[PDB]
Amino acid sequence: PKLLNKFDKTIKAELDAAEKLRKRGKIEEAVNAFKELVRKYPQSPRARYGKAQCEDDLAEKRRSNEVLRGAIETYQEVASLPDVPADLLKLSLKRRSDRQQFLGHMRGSLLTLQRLVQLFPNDTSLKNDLGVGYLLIGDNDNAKKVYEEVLSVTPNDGFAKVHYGFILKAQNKIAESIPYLKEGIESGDPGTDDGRFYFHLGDAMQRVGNKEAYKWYELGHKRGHFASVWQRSLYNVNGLKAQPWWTPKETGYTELVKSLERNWKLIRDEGLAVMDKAKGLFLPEDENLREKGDWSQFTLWQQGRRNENACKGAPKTCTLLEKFPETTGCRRGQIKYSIMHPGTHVWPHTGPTNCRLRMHLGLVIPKEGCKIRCANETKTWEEGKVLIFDDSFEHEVWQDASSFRLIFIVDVWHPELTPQQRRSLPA
Ligand SMILES: O=C(O)CCC(=O)C(=O)O
Repeated sequence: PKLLNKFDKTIKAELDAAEKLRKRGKIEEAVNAFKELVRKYPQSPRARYGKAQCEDDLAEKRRSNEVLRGAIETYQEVASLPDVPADLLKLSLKRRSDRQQFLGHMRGSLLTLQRLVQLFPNDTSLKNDLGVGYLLIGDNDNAKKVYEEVLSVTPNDGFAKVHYGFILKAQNKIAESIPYLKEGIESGDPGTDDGRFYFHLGDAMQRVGNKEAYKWYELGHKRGHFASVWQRSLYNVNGLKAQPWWTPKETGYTELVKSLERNWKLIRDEGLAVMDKAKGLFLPEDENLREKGDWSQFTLWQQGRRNENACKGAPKTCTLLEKFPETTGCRRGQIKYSIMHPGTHVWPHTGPTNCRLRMHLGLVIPKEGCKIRCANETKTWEEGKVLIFDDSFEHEVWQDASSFRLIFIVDVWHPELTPQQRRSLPA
């Protein structure tokens, strides 16, 4: 790196020393070092970069946002100093942009990336990063405009390609997006080996019915992005038994299964009564996972918090679940009624965590046409009986019956999580 300017050049013995007290883990000595040099050598750009770098790490150690803000201003100050090395300038502002992104000053970071591109119009790597600035604030139109400029000069930049495909996919151009995602990943370009882009590729493919997408999930696994080709949840705890379908006995939560099966008509009636007397408390489910049809849910507990307004509506049922904190205390689950109507298709998808099991109590199940697949096994519900699967495995759902299907969904902690784990995990 061209990081010693003439202005700064002639202090290297002193400059280098500050670098040693930092590199030795004595940033406190090191921070205070450079500061004097700012006093002593005020215009040195390298004297001001190091300052920022000291307090940047000083912020890492103290884990302090406020301190880090200090460093962000100081990285900037480098850029004001006159007669600065280009290599050094780039370094300080790139880091500023990133530390700003870290703290969530997304538009502030975008503003810095805008500068960096004015100052290095032939650095396509910075144009790439600018595109990310735009995505991070929601301006996909300008992000699209950026990757098109890159790709017009750099036809084969895979970073630009995978982001370009993301963007297309996000504008509902699913099929156009797939070759971009494939080519950008295949390039192995830096930044393309990202779990996010296998996810969107395989999704897109699944949504255009191309079978080749499991190949890509399987690769994401062998790259470490997915627990397996089927188990693709993000927030995971290692060493939890991973199987798609479970039985009551296998989970140990047999008392819960029994309360549910045995009082099932009561659970049904209180949901059926909400459909009648307050249809509005069923909200539509994920429009993103709903290919077509009518699919709605009525939540009682979300992430171990009882919706108090909802237990007024189905009171005995809430009373029943109070006896079972493996579910009501599942900070990584919900407890909800779910109604699917004819002509509904739920795209393949997985849940966010392997730290819960999903139980489904059948309440109103048409005698034909409702099925659910989890990994390679497809099954159907029975009124009054309970299914259990690990919704961190890809699952998919169809409603091709002639009347409505109502179920009751009940998340439990994954049975192998210990008490201290259940207490400590964030939701
Ligand atoms: O309501 C349903 O049948 C869909 C369930 C589902 O996709 C899920 O439980 O994660």
